[PDB]
Amino acid sequence: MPVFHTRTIESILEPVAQQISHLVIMHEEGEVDGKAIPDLTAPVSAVQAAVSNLVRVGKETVQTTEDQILKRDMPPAFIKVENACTKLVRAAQMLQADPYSVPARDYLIDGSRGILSGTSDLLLTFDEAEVRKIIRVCKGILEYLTVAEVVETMEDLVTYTKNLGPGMTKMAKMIDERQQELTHQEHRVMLVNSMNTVKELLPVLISAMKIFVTTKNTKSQGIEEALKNRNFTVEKMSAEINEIIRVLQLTS
Amino acid sequence: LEAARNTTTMLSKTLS
Repeated sequence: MPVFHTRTIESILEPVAQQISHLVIMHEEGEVDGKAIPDLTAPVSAVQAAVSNLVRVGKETVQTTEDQILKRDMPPAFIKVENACTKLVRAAQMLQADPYSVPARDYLIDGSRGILSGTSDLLLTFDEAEVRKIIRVCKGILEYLTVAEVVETMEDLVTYTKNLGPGMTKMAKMIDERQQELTHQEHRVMLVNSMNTVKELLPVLISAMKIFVTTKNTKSQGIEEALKNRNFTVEKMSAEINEIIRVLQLTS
Repeated sequence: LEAARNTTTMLSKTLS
């Protein structure tokens, strides 16, 4: 019903999801009473394989992960999908024998939904984890802004630009590829806008710091002013980063 | 994550 979060997800689910609906509407206008429904055992023979292989892979994946939200969330989706296949398989059993079976109609129709739903749940949970990785980079950068306050030496500044430069760069790559990955356009701009504002400010922050350093080591006036514009740059920078963090978490 | 594509395909194919 709602649009898919990511194109990758959507690629996997749009073609299928659609098919169900035709089936949902289509059953209401029964096309049997003569046409009947063929034997789809073969079709179900494979799904039941692909599904046990999703649980193996998913199962492999849960072990090989530091993430804990994924660990708890992911398992329910295995069984949702694995349970759902069973319904399909019975339905195909029922139809070997009574192509006209009414509950097998529903058994086709609910089982297929279950596979879709549960597979969506895997993809969203795995994604939710990708976003968290990005978020972490974000949060860590944020911390690195807080320490801009304590820099008072060109020697210190150089490490700090050397440290913080490639944090910034990583973050850039991540969000540029994440904005490409998402279906909604409104959210896309929110990221690109927000992240362009940041990329601009990095040089400004470096500058505003060099000005601070010099006045601190210059025994002169307007020391406060250089400080103000410093803090401001960091404030504004953080505002944008926390926005990126927040927009990354929108599904609505 | 593409086992999920495999699944999505067998089910798709089944709908006939």
